Amino acid sequence: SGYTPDEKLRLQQLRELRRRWLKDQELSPREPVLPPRRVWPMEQFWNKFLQDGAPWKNVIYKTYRHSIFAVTHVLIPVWIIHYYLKYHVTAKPYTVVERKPRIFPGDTILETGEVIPLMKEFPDQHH
Amino acid sequence: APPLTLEAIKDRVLYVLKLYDKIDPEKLSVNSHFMKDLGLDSLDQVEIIMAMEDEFGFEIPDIDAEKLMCPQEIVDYIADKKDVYE
Amino acid sequence: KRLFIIKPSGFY
Amino acid sequence: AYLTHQQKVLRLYKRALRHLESWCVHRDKYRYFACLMRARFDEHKNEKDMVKATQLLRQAEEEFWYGQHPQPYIFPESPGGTSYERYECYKVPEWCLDDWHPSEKAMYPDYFAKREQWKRLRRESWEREVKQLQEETPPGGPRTEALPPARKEGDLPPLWWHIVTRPRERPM
Amino acid sequence: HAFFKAMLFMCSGSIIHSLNDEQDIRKMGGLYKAMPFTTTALIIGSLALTGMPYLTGFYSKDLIIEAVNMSYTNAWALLMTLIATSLTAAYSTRIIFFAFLGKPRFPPLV
Amino acid sequence: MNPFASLTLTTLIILTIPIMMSNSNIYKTNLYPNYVKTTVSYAFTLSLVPLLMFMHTGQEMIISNWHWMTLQTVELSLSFKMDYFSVMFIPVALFVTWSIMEFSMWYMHSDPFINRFFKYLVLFLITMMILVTANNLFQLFIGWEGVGIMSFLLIGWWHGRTDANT
Amino acid sequence: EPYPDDGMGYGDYPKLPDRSQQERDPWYDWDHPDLRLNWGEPIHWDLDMYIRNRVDTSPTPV
Amino acid sequence: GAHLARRYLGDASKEPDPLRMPTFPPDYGFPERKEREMVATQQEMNDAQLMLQQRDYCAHYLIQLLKCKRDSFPNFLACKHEQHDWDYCEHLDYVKRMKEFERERRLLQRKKRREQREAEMA
Amino acid sequence: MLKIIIPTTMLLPMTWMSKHNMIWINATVHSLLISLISLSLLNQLGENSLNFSLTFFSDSLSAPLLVLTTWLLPLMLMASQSHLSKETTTRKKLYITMLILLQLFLIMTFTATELILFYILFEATLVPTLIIITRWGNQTERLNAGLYFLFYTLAGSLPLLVALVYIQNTTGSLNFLIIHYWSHPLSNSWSNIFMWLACIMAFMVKMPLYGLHLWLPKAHVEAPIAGSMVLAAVLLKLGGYGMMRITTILNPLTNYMAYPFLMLSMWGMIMTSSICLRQTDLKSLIAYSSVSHMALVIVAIMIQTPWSFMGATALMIAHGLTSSMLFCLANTNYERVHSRTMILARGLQTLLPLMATWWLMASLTNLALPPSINLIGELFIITASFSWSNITIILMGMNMMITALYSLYMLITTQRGKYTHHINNIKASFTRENALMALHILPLLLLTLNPKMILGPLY
Amino acid sequence: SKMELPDYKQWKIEGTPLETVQEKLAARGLRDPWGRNEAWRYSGGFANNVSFVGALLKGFKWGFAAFVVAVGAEYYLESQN
Amino acid sequence: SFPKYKPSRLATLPATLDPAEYDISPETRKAQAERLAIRSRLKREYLLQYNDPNRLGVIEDPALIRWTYARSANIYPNFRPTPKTSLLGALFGIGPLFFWYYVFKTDRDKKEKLIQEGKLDQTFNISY
Amino acid sequence: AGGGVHIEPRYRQFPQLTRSQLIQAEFFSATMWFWILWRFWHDSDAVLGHFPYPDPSQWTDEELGILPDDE
Repeated sequence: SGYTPDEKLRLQQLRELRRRWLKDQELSPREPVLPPRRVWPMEQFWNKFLQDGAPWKNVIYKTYRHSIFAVTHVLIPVWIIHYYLKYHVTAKPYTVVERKPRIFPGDTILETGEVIPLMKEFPDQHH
Repeated sequence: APPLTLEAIKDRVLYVLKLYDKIDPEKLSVNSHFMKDLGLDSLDQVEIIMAMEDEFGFEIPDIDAEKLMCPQEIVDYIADKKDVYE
Repeated sequence: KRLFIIKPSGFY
Repeated sequence: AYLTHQQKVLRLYKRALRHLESWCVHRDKYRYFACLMRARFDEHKNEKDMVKATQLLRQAEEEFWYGQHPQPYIFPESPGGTSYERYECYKVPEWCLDDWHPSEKAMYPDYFAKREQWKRLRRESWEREVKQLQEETPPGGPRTEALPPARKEGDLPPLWWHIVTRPRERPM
Repeated sequence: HAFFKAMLFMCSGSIIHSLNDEQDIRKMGGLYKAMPFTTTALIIGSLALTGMPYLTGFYSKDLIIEAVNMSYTNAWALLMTLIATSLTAAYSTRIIFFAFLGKPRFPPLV
Repeated sequence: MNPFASLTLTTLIILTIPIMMSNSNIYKTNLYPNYVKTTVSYAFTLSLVPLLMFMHTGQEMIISNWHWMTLQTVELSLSFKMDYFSVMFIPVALFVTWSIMEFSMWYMHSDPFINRFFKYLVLFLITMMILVTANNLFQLFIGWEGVGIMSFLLIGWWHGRTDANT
Repeated sequence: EPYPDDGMGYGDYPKLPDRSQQERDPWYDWDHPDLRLNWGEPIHWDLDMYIRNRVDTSPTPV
Repeated sequence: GAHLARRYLGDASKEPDPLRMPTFPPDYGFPERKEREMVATQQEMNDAQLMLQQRDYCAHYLIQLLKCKRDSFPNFLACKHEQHDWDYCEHLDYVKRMKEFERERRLLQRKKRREQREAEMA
Repeated sequence: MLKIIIPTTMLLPMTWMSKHNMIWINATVHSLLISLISLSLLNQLGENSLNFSLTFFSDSLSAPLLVLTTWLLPLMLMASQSHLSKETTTRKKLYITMLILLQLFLIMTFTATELILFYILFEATLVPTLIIITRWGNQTERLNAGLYFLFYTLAGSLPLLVALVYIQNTTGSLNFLIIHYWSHPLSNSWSNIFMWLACIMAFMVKMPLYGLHLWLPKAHVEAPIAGSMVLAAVLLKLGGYGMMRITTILNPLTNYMAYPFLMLSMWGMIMTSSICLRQTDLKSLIAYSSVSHMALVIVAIMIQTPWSFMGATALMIAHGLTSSMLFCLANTNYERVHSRTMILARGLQTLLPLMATWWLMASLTNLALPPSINLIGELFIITASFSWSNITIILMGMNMMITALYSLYMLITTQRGKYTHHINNIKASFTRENALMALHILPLLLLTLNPKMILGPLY
Repeated sequence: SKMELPDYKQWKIEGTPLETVQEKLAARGLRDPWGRNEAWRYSGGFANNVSFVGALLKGFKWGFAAFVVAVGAEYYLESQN
Repeated sequence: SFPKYKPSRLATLPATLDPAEYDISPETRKAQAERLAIRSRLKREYLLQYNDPNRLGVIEDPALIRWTYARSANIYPNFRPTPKTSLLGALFGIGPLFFWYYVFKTDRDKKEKLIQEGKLDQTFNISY
Repeated sequence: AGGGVHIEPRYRQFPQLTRSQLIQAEFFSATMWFWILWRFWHDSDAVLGHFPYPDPSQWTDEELGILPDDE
């Protein structure tokens, strides 16, 4: 039939307490207080250059980011992998074995220089 | 997603009620008892609760819904469940 | 509005 | 302890309407068949003796079980929904704040001052609410899981701490 | 299949996010115009799934049906794969009809 | 030697770099999801060259770089099969997960552990690449089971929910 | 009601209805909300098999 | 197709068995029966690395198509005459298989006819 | 072996002569130093064994076990010093003395060139182990656990003593090398059948064989954490090592004498994996999982193939590390909630994140996820069993399925879900506990890079 | 912001399927009292949706126009040959 | 009516289909009230310890300890060798062992017979 | 609300739309339809088949090797 007076009173008291608790969960402007940190020279050039963030500065910031990423994530790893394969892995037999290229009639072999003979004359089916 | 204020809950609760043909909009109040002031029965109250559930997109359990005899108790319930303090 | 998030100690 | 006849009729009304809504989908069709269903419930609204009213309820429940939607619509955050109990992995209890390192706390001075205020509140009010529970619980112990409001100025409703300080629905 | 299936799941996720984690198609509806790009994407993805000619799914799935019809196969398996080919169009229709066509069935706070 | 082998390997190695970096400093900041999405896009772009070489002449190879152990007469080595299936599936999967990561940067934006979510996505991608390029059954099993456990951890992403764990 | 005394070692442990935890009321305020258990109340002998991660006995439409 | 109904819900002894046909000698009623000619040599098929199932009687068109595909890269649109030549050769091969199936059926029906007429008189 | 044995012996005077508060520091430092020295035993030869003296030798089977023992001692010391913080100085020194005595006995057991010396050293391990369990265990059930462990082991071991002295009287030697080089085929008679049973049953009950295993749950559960660590990690392996040594005189009798044991272990791995699915005690579940892995080791030793022996060696090493890790992980929660009941403390990942990560690693290793050495051992044994009979793949696949189920079930129930509301004493993980898990897990994964170090002498 | 809700006085079932439902019910004596709660779902920019074939044919007119231009351009290129 | 729902062990009878919910006697009402009173007493006892500011640790639960004791340590004190227990022990302990022994022994005898006559090919089986 | 309020939520009304989303959806649906039309114009054979299906019944017994029933 609805709340009893006791239920209504206790609910409103718990409601007041809960609303005070939830308001108390809000952070202050100072909060959170951060501890001191150091800035490296590589990023020290960016708080003096990218402090404006101009469209021509955004392009160069993305260029620096992308070039550093490219060298450190593509060029150095590909260097190490190419070195590894070229001078260690392929220094042992059958490590890298490549399926030989298909050879067709007419073809000229690079190594020897021979010309593959052309196929015999087709029986000449006409569409 | 936008937050929920006490005034928004009260406004939408009254909104749904004003679109119920069994309630008089010019007599509807946040303190109007659905049974006494508005003359409804508890089947109308069940329908009012389902309208609130569809309006706010969540379910009010039947043990708790049967006690919401007033629009103000409805907004209080939604505010408690949604942790709105305003 | 920012709220305090309750989490366990991450320090250790 | 138990559900009254009115309560059971109302629960069935709500459940049958929701499964009707799951079947109908479109709002006009649901409105039409919902008014028809309400007419069905209004047919025996004033029944003299409760024996045949209870028999009507039994028949209605058997019909509901036969005709229920195998997958009714479920509100996402309600039990059985797709977002049901999705946010338990973020609901850290409030006692974990005490085990924070002193350097974690120093980032939040105002919050932990307010927390000390709440802790002092809880510590102070505890004894006079155990007292009220003793003075209100009849011999033999409690008969219902209900709890009293605070009855005099300055007191807090007993066993309020974990209700008032419970984790938010979207904590982290 | 990778392309249009992943894209279809992202379209579903776009709908779900826009509808406050609602995932029931019964509470969807009218999103053809409210989500124009999600609609275009989902329609194209479902057309690719159902083997619409010269879309991505046409260059594998259509040839697959051609090969299964032409092979020395279990007759029942052939019939079942053809019937399932009808049913995939059926469930793409279900998705489009309930999520995008018709009238809004989601809560009023758009 | 032939750029095909180096490029096919480098496509796989670049995937693992954000995993090693997942404890340095970027993993604690909000730039980690974009970082891993960017390495996935770069890995996709790199993997096109093996695809193009196969498209031109059908370049295929098996690479056995590292010997792991010999069991009497059975030699178990890290062997990658860079055949049509591998060099065609790798670009497709990398493209799809590139799109998925960009999508997750919006869909999972409010997830408090979005960095760990993206890390799990990269881990699954790495295990699937191992599965796909494996030239022997043990390596394939490694990919298989790593894929399975990544699926376990990502299905039960919201671990406070009973149905997700189930 | 105890289990029947048939030499299987049940003793006096109560034989509760063989109902899964998924069949418990989800809208009630359990002391253990996930397990749907209340403190001090008798635990079914088969609790670790009837948890919601496991065997479900729930009534079905068909 | 209609052959499936004719064999299953009919007389299968009048219909060819796809596993066992041809069961009539290829020179029966086929005087001057000419053996099919191969163009592509086994070695040419080997170094073209044709898939074994691709090494059929039309494989020279396949080899021409493969060579032109390699020599047209990256123009994946060119080399379209070659694909049609290979496809038409394969189509002619398939009509040959249909012809063999129909010859099998029209010889089985005639076998039944001949034995039936012989048994008619005695 | 004296450059290993004597430093270990020197741990006792150093422990007893050190300050009251330098006990753990000194013992940990110098046991880690001894473990560093033991690594040089991994330099093995392809054909011969490392035959130092007339009384000690080392090969690829015993060197990883020696390294495991010397490594386990410091981890023991880190695990113990928490629950023994309130103890007296003399009693802490006595506990350390027991651990040192156990390590010294194990070191000499794994290198003894003679079978009777191996017997005495392997029996000597009972005394400090029993003392640890019964004196420093927590519950009243530690006494019955001690009695079970003692008398199961001794009922196994005494017939082995009789068989060993009979073999010495008839063959003239119990020297391992002489026993191998002068090997006689074992005829089919009741005399030889019972000689086989006497030679095998002690190692059978030690592993333990399913049906002879009822001491292990009691002992591994009731023991203090260091006791559980050693019991699961090195003491079970005494049965496998001894069985590998002594099966060289049991052929071809092992061809048909192994059938009851093969059946027992193949079905009991299923049985005990299923038991884990229903264990309500976390430590008991971890104890019961040891029975299944040891059943796999039993099968591998009983089928007598190079691949089976390689797999059994790798599996013993991997199980030692993983089971000790799991016991330590359970003990960290026990020291917080003072209970071993598994569903008591749930949802721990949102309170102890890095400890949840350690739990996930331990579960994954117990899963035998490739390419871990757990998986290497299990897979090698499975392949050898498949060769032995193809039908073995049904049971072993069932077992790996059930193992996955119970491992991930333990992970989910302890770490996932919602935290327990009334448990408000889950303090943050100490540096010591995290270091304990890290020192369990890091060498396990590093072994994947050099798997031949644990593949035994048949590699 | 404040999110001022629209005036509820505008919601009417007239001209929607809700009015058809109301007409059906009144013939039986019943009456739908929540009709104005659904009225927004049939009004404004939601008051017109496409059919299934129309939905599938999104962009067909412009695609066809582009196709015609392309076909004519290819015919001119052929004339250049 | 409508087609009946038949309850099962794994798909039980729903409460709304249970006839006992519709024939409620006054003594049933008193039983329900007593159940509510027991539940409220347990709830109050738990909530008093739970909300105590000066409690640290775990609220020990006698029901949990009783459950864990009954499942481990109370079983053998209350086990009796009866025809049911003995039949079940023989069937589940000894039955699978001899079943698997028969299966494996038959398989290996067939294998060995094949090997003796060389009817089993092992052309590339050099790893065992 | 907060930061990023480009699309202000509406109550019981059709949502606010931007030109870019409508233009892109229209362009890409038009692109799919143009691709289908252009490919159908150039590759009708992929839908209708390239070569006629022969009719076995029209084959002469001499072209098929079926002798009259008296040989």
